[PDB]
Amino acid sequence: SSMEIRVRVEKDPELGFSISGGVGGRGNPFRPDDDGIFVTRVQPEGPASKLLQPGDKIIQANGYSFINIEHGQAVSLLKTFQNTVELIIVREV
Amino acid sequence: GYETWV
Repeated sequence: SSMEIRVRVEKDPELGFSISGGVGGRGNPFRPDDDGIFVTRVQPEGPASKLLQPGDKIIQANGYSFINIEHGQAVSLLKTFQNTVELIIVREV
Repeated sequence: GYETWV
């Protein structure tokens, strides 16, 4: 059902998706009872278009856990990597 | 914010 998937997104020039959630992020459109970070929109031309989909829950980025992370911390981390972000996501498959 | 682009 749920699986942990690894994808690597190349910045071009950013990752090309949006996130909602996080501790203090006011929730997410998918699992309201989950504090986690969720992919919310994916740019169709962008570097994440073949890799991520709305609803994916990011649990790790370049080795950093996204479990029990604040919205702003999650955003800043993703933005501060210059070139590539290896993500572990949880997806309903 | 609710939704933030990265």
